[PDB]
Amino acid sequence: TEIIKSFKNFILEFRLDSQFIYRDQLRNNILVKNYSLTVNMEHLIGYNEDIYKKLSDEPSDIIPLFETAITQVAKRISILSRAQSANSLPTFQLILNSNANQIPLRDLDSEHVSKIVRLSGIIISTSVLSSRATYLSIMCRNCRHTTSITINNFNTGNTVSLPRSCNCGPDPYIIIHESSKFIDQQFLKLQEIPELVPVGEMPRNLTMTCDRYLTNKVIPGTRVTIVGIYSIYNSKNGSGVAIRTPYIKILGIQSDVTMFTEEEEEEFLQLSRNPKLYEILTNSIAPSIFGNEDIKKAIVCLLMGGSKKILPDGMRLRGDINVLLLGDPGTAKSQLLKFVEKVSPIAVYTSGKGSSAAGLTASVQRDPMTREFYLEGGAMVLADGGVVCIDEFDKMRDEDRVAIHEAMEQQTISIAKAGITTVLNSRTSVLAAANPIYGRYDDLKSPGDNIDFQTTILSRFDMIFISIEKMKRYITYCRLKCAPRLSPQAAEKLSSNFVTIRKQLLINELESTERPITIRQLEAIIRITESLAKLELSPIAQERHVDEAIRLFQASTMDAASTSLSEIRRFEQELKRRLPIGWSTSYQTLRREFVDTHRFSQLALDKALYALEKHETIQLRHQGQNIYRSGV
Amino acid sequence: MSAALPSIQLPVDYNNLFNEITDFLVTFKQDKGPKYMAMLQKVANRELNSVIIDLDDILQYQNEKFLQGTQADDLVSAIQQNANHFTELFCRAIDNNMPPNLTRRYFLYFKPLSQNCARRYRISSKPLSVRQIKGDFLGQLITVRGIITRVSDVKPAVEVIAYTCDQCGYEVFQEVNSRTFTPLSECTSEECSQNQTKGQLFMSTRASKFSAFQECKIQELSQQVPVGHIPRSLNIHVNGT
Amino acid sequence: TFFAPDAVFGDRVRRFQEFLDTFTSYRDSVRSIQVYNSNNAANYNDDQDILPHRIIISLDDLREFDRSFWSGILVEPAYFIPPAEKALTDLADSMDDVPHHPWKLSFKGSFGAHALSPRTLTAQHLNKLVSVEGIVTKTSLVRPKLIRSVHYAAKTGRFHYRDYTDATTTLTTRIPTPAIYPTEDTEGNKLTTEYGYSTFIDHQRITVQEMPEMAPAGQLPRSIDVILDDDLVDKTKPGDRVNVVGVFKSLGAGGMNQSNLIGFKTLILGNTVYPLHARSARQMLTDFDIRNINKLSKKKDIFDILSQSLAPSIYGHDHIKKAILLMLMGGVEKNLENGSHLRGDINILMVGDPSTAKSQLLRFVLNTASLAIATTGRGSSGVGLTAAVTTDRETGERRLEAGAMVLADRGVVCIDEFDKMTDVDRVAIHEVMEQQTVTIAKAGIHTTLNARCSVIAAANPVFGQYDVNRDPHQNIALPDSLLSRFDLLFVVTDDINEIRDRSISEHVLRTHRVTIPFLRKYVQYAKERVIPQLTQEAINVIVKNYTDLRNDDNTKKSPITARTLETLIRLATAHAKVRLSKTVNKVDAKVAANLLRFALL
Repeated sequence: TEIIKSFKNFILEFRLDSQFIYRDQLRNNILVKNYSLTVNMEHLIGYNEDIYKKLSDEPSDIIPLFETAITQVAKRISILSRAQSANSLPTFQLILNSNANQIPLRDLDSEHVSKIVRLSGIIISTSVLSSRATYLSIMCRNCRHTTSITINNFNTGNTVSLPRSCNCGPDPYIIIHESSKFIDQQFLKLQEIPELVPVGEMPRNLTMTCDRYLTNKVIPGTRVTIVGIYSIYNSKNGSGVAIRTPYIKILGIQSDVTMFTEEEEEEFLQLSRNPKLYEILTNSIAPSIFGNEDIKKAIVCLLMGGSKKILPDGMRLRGDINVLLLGDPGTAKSQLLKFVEKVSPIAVYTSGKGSSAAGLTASVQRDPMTREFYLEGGAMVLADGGVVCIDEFDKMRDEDRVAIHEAMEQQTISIAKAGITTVLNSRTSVLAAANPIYGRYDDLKSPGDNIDFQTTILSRFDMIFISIEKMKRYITYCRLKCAPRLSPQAAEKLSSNFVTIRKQLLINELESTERPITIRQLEAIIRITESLAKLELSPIAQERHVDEAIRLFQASTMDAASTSLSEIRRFEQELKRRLPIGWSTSYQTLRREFVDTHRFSQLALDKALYALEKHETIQLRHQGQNIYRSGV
Repeated sequence: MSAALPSIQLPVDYNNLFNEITDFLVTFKQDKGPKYMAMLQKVANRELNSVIIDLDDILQYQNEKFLQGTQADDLVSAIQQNANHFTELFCRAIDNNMPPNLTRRYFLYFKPLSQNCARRYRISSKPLSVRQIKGDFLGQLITVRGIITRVSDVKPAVEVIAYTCDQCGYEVFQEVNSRTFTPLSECTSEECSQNQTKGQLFMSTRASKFSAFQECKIQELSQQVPVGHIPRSLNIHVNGT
Repeated sequence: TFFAPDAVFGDRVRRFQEFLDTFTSYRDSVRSIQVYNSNNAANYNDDQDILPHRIIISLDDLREFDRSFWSGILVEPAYFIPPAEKALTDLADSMDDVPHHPWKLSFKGSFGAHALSPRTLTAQHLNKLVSVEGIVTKTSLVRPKLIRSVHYAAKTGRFHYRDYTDATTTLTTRIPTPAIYPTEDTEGNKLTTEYGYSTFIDHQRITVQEMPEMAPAGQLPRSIDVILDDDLVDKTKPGDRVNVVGVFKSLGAGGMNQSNLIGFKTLILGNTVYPLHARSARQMLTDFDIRNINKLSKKKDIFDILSQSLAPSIYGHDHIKKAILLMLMGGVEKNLENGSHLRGDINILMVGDPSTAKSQLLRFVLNTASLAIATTGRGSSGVGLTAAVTTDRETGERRLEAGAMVLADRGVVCIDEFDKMTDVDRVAIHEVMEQQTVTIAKAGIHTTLNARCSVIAAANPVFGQYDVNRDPHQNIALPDSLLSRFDLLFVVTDDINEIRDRSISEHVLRTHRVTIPFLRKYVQYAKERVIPQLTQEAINVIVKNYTDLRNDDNTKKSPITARTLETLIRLATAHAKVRLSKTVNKVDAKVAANLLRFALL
């Protein structure tokens, strides 16, 4: 006791020039009715040393004395305010955030228990609000005797239960939920760093608990730095003998290693001097993979990132794009995926459909305990701000496929489910290796048309076709360090290119050649050049630096290369002037006509038809409904 | 126990009323035999299955009994207010006087007053909208007007179930509700009770009380429908005659 | 006799005597209620030969009258409330005693501490009297709920009583006592139950989101349900915007009861629960901004500049840009006297090959849009629909969970992959769009609800890029009154020109390396102030145009309807709003003409 008076003087006497902060901050939080206060514990060790260590030693005791020392002034301020000029005051909640000593999540001693600990991770599933009656008034039914139970700190023990005694017995005691004050158990579960460094193992994760002003502040997937209390709950053996599952009481939380040795920067800058740097780089990636050079470099410009522009309005251009490895096996793509997965600083290889238990996308899973919700996580939620590796991309569930196509453009996924509307960000960049269908004929077939009925997927996809442990560090280095920017001369060069492109290409499309040119394609080229200038690390682009990109993308175009009046003349004239009921005229009769006109391909047939239902020939709607599986 | 499930006195007094019932009943005037007597024998001749009650002749019975006192207790205001009891109790009042509920054989219906009788001056019938219907009218006798939808195929519904101990003899009368029931077994026979061996009972269909209900849902006349919203619907109970 | 009167209760009631005697205003008000009932009672009896019992109470009085009763009810509604309602029922009995119920109170206020919104709520606010505002969904479908029990006992005659205290009964909770259904009295005499003696009350419970408007930048919404019964039941539709006075209940055991996480289902009771009006931002224009508007309003060329302000990123489509603007504005709204309302707002539609940014733009729309929801293809369920949330949630009152359009009423609905969406929906859309309202009979709550939201939609060319040369129809691919219904239909083309392309790529590159903030500001004030009304100045021009339109166009193209005309109307009125003109002008007409032409050609 009366150390509280030291906390009252700490709230008051402690002053940084020119202004004592906590007095003001409190005065507002009450004015805001925040019933909350934020402490930097380091600042306390600054003002009062002994109290600080006193705290870090055994906070379980002290924290409440803080809270009282606060509410004691809070009453004074409260009255001085309410009276000039215009109870019931609860014990405030203080959020203490220290940036000082991180702990590796993989590394926690049993000596940290019931002591203040700061460490960080990625929140997988932010669990799920509950009601904590921390003050609860009780009544004996027969005895009519009344009581109140107040539980200050708890795991999820469950900590406390009702008494058994008021004949009157068994437990007569009856909860009056009138007089009880309930708090929110978030029960977030903190997962460690996924990219590093179990690397052989499923990474370990921790259970957290968040009350009152600490609830709901974070969407899971948000990297955060927790100040919390290492603690343990017995729970129920899933264990033994005597093992107690630890857990972290979290107070408070500071939401969001980039630091490296000088020598790393040095050797970096040395490599930066390399003229063959891009070339030798292109040599580093695919030691085993023979060739696939366009692909080889493509990975490179991919990892380098690209232009990210938040420039007003909130419209934020993104980087960097997408990669399509699709093709027949023997291309090594599946392995290469593993490879980049290695090289990429933060990478998640998920081929699916998602796998196995992991939702391919950020998913909402109720913490079954505490109920309410927690982010179930997904590939993207975890891979955000990094690489995302997808295979069998054609095999993916439609449900997530949408969210893909959406987030891919927006980098943001929005989850409206139930009481949670949050929109979450995936800065992840996706590279996809599809398996094309039926083989070389798909190239003989229109280069597109392979994806669902919708090449739209392809429209979204931009590119369609050293120890490397250091290169990781370098990749990080260049990535964080420099934001390149573009040269006007190159810019106009590009204008000429694309004009020749859409121009010559439309001139090619005058014949309705089945195949494209997107402004998106242009921007892709852009982000490519930015990627290479960031490979050069230069804040500024070079026109030649672009000239490369132009040709490379021209190869991707080559990959892209490999009659509506006629087909609709056929189909429409058929329907219209042949069998209006359509009866007798179905898949047989078209099979005859087109068979006898030698223009039928089943894909072409169903393509013109799906076009007709899809152009809403509602007669084609109608015929589909009937004549189709009516058959003829 | 007292102080649990309290009693509360109300202006309602059934004792005198039931008497009043017996008085108006078949001892009636306006309609040589009094209407209820003769009608009652026509039923007693076995010819007439259901009995339609009318409150207007009750209104007349009261103006007879008002004037021409002594002042007699008001049944109408009590009937429409409860009327549920009034059914069964009225039934008993009748069952005595003829030219238990198990052997009745007759159905009792009532006809509300609008009317010129309202104009007497004397509510029970105000034809109403389902909108106009408030959940506070529950238990009230009400008259309404609306569009018949649904209007169902009568099916026999059983009231009470008769099993016979055949050891203890007697009978087992199980009333039944809602959709389903579980048939009783052993014997509840007071003689089969406390015996070392209870009789076994099996139902007899000839004995039990069954009824053909007939179902309907009714919709707002839709002219009555408020400007907005949509016309409401309502279920209705009908059985026997 | 119960637990016998407590001078706690006694003094609480007694203390609440002088009030309401002072202020006596209520003293006669109740009498008014009684009077009304009496008169209606005479109408039923004599002619063929009703009102609720709650009376509002302004909390302003207490502070002056009783600061401690003020503070007490606010804090301890549990204690203060019931004795007060008692006092009320008593005085009520006093007013007219002779002829032969809760007699509740609204508790007006004068709020509050205790003024908080559904986002910021509990744990201290737990079990205090609260006022929260927000939208109405998921609503509820009322169920009648029963009260007090009555039983006849033969041969003993007599009668019984029983009562039932809901978890929702009172507000602040209580040690619950299950009473089940009284029967078979002890001594073993059976109890014949009686209705019409046994009282009942209708029941309803609805959910309340935090005010969409006031919602934060972006996040998950946090809503709370409240129970409403009898009188309180049914007053408002899902999608209504309202502020509710009711206590915060913790009700229910939170799992400590059954020994074998989440806890303590909590809810708001009633109570006052006022429906409130809101437009169809926030914002703060101070002095300076409003001035800035004012000066700028004079600028003759301002409109084009505006039309430009939208597309930092987008070349061209200034026609379109202008269009969007007009969408934001929207030709006021007209509800004729005792007759249907003229739709003010306009529905827009765009058609072209992808990369048209059509997707992209829509975002930009959503941005400064001031609400509203965006929808993409399918999409659904129900879109704007309440789904008639089954079952109940809570109490037996089956919820109506207000959907997009209802929620988007007053607001901008973005329809993406509009072609993709199911005709099943489209049928409804016909109603929503034109009829301007939604109607729900489903099971169920039979009501028609109003979603006034404006509409834009983007949908792919029927198949491939073929839109360009394709016939004006069948390029369409979504007949028909659909086509009619969108006030605006825009065909964009991706066809290439090298000169044009250069022009693009310049802008493009530059991008990689009239302030919109002021925009929405300029918008809101314009919105609330002021309506241009209309002027015969233009009327001629318009008719001239329209006749020219049906006339020459039906040869040229189609469809031209009265719809076309109305669209013109809304168009002009908006343009005046852009002009800020309190009147319509013939110039604005020339504009709407130009645009409509562009639409046609």
